[PDB]
Amino acid sequence: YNDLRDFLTLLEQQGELKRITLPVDPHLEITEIADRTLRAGGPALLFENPKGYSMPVLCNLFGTPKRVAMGMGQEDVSALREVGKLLAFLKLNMPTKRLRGAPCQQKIVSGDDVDLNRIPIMTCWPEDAAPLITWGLTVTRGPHKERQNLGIYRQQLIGKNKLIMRWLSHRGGALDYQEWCAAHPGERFPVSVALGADPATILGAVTPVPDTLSEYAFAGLLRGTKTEVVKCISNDLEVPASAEIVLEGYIEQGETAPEGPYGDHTGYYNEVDSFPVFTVTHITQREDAIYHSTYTGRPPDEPAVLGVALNEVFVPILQKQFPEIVDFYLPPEGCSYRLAVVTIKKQYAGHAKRVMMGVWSFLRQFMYTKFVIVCDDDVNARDWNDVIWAITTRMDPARDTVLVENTPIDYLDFASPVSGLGSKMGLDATNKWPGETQREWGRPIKKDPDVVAHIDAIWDELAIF
Amino acid sequence: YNDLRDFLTLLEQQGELKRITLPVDPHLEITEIADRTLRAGGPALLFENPKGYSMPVLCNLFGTPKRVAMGMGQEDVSALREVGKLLAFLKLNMPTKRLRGAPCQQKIVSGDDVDLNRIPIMTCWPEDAAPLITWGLTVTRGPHKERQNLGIYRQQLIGKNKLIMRWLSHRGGALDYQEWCAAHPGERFPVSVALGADPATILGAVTPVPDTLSEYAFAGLLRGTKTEVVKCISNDLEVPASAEIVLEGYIEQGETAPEGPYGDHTGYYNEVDSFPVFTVTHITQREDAIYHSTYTGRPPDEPAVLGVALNEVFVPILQKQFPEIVDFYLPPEGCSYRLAVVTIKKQYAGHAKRVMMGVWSFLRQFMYTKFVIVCDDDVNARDWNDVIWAITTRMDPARDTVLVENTPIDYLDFASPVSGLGSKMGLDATNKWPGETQREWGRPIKKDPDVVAHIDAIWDELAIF
Ligand SMILES: Cc1cc2c3c(c1C)C(C)(C)CC=[N+]3c1c([nH]c(=O)[nH]c1=O)N2C[C@H](O)[C@H](O)[C@H](O)COP(=O)(O)O
Ligand SMILES: Cc1cc2c3c(c1C)C(C)(C)CC=[N+]3c1c([nH]c(=O)[nH]c1=O)N2C[C@H](O)[C@H](O)[C@H](O)COP(=O)(O)O
Ligand SMILES: [Mn+2]
Ligand SMILES: [Mn+2]
Ligand code: NA
Ligand code: NA
Repeated sequence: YNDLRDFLTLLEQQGELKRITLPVDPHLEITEIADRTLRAGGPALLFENPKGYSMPVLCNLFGTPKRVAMGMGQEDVSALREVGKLLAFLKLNMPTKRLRGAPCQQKIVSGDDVDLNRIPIMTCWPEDAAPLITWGLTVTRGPHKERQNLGIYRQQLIGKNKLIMRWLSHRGGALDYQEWCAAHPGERFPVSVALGADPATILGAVTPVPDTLSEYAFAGLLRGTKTEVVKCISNDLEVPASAEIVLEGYIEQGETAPEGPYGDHTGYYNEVDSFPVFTVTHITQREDAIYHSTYTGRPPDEPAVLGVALNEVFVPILQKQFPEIVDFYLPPEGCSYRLAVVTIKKQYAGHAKRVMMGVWSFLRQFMYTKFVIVCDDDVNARDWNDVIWAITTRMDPARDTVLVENTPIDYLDFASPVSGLGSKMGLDATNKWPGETQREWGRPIKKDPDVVAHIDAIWDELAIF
Repeated sequence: YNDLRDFLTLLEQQGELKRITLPVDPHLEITEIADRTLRAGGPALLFENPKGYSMPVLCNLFGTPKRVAMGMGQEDVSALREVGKLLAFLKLNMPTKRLRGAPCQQKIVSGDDVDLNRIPIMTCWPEDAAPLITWGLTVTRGPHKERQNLGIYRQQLIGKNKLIMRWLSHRGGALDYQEWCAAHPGERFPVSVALGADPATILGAVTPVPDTLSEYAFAGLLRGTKTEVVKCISNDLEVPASAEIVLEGYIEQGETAPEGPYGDHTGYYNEVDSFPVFTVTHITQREDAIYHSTYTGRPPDEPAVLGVALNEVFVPILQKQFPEIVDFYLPPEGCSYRLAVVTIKKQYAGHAKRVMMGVWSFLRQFMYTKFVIVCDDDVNARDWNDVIWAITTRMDPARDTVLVENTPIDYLDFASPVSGLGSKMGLDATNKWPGETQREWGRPIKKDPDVVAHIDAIWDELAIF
């Protein structure tokens, strides 16, 4: 049973983990180092000597797509499509195996002894309001079913034992809380947060499984074995037995705090807003605990890289519905969800428009995607040289652009005319068939596949780089 | 095992079948009578004395939605949603049970003895080219899989032993033929057509199951028992053992004939066009054979009524994908597929636009639907009094209308600017939320559910009608 430490050893053996012994400040400096590292596609980083703390800080864990694949037990990034077919089928799944004891409860501190200032919580960007917890798996139950939701919600430090719980309203945690308030007026909402669980559990948290299903069950499928958990000390929620640190407590109904500003995955600061306060009554941890953290900012960042790997999971699901789709890609540069490029085997005049409408309606992850570019299958969706070529040689802008107004848009997207509402643009860059054009369309240059294959074979021997 | 005769007895016992003993001409007159009957919601009709023939003609079999439900073994039309959930799951299924002999091969005629003029084939409308077979289950195999497709394709009489096979190019039969031609150049394509099978087999033929699956297998699920078949005499295709009449033969590669004009479900004539010729080498039938027929024309007609019952099947499938959908209805007046009304529990600004795009992209049956009206759940989608009310009180036409151009359109829709290509219109008639409008929206009048329930209870006793 691989916990997180086993994963770090695996990475270190493969030159995918680097230990920093120099003094480095959790205030701003770690983010700067990790940002350079990620942008050059370097290793995961373990800062063994954070200025002013004894607990090492692990970050950039999932800063390459390879390391996301490795964290699901697979060799490479193409294996992620198979986990996508699996995800199709859930739309008996395996419960958790509850241990009687666990390393994450070796050292326990509670009540007045709780001090989150002892943890090397990072400050990411210069005008961020305060230190911010960024890799917490938040565990909740609602009042109406047994299912335990795991989510990643950022958490601002506001006291020795107070965090802000910044879940957006469509998240599992926020729905569970909202229902608890209606169904049990005035009663404290139990909550627990696990830091540094095994990678299958972490990636399971972030994969959008149904709300009906526990993210613990999915992680079991990725792992091949049941997720090992332990009952929390102060509530009936279960947390991963291998966790490095666990926070337990509750949300007092009505209690809220102004959150942020914080730099966001779009590369801008979110302005201040109110969210629930999470009161921390217990902090449990391993001997030798490692603090797992990250940051978001201008893309690409670790979330963006996670998001590119998880898009591979969705390709199969889309292809099941739309078998004409050859590839489907959401570039990191587009803030991970705002632009999609789709390639198809076009079969009839107008086909591109059906595909756009499918991207905008089929799955909710893409409901808010404001640019969609559709191309033929001779275009590599992942290369702007091909995509721009297609746009500039197969479109007449006014004929081939679809605009739709008053559509749902992310409420934090300041570029839309009104919060929550905006337009979308679809670019039909497919070759135009009779009916779509009265001109003689051009015959595109295709490569000889035998020449390509021969050059693949002798490429290393050629030794050009 | 209910064959068709058992179904007719069931109908007759319930006042849903009427026998006509007066002389009535298959040329034009039967259509006129059936049209009046259907438009007044009357029974199925068995003309025992067709002028100039000895074989009775059965028509308007499925001219009420009730009779469609009855033909699936169910009591009423609401049960069709359950067959819809079933249809969701197929996306072991049961093979056919092959009998050693069958009533449909009691009287056999072949080669030079084949005369389709002995059958009371109907002429539907005054300017139709020729008599037309309208309720044939066409059975085919492709060369690449075992699966037997059943489809209903209209067939013009052009000789003693020649029919035109008018399958549109996306039908199972037409794809099977097309592949046969590529895979076995110049070889005759075996084909067989069953007239008057049991109602589960007929409705199975017309339900859009996957191309992967045999329509015979679905009929088995509707029935509860395997579809009983018999091997054809002249090929390896299987036809329903209970069939009243079966035509066997082949399509000679390259041989085509000008088809029509024929009046169509839109209420207009299709102009002439070429289709493959089906050469009939055998005609098998029961003692006492009954000829099953119908017509299409200005809606509503039997196809339209079939189509309304089968839309009930799709509601669940749509709801699985889009749980906000409360109801989804394609009125017969809109030529059965050209306009849809959808009602939703609206949950956010812009929601109607996601739903429109789903209707236009999720299922292929609705890819060609050119008007979509979206309303809230206080509107009965099936009552133009509600729908027009919603349109006229909740829309500003220019703000709330979505137009999209150069989308796929049915090639026979003469109203589009170019064959196969046209625009679509979505009307967002939902209540507008903040963001969508800066005005104070109106509070709609809701009825007291206790008053409604009380009036349901005393309604018969009130005896107003
Ligand atoms: C990986 C990751 C995902 C974050 C995230 C972060 C990371 C590292 C941070 C901490 C660096 C900064 C932004 N975080 C938030 C977030 N979702 C959210 O509602 N609030 C957030 O603050 N997301 C997304 C959220 O965790 C995922 O969408 C989950 O799949 C939601 O699960 P649920 O649908 O069960 O609630
Ligand atoms: C019930 C019914 C369906 C007709 C039909 C008729 C009826 C009575 C007629 C005979 C009265 C006049 C129009 N017919 C045609 C037709 N489809 C087609 O390609 N050509 C047709 O001529 N349809 C539709 C076709 O039979 C159904 O769409 C099948 O589900 C197609 O099956 P497939 O997808 O397996 O080919
Ligand atoms: Mn979840
Ligand atoms: Mn079929
Ligand atoms: Na989650
Ligand atoms: Na069919």
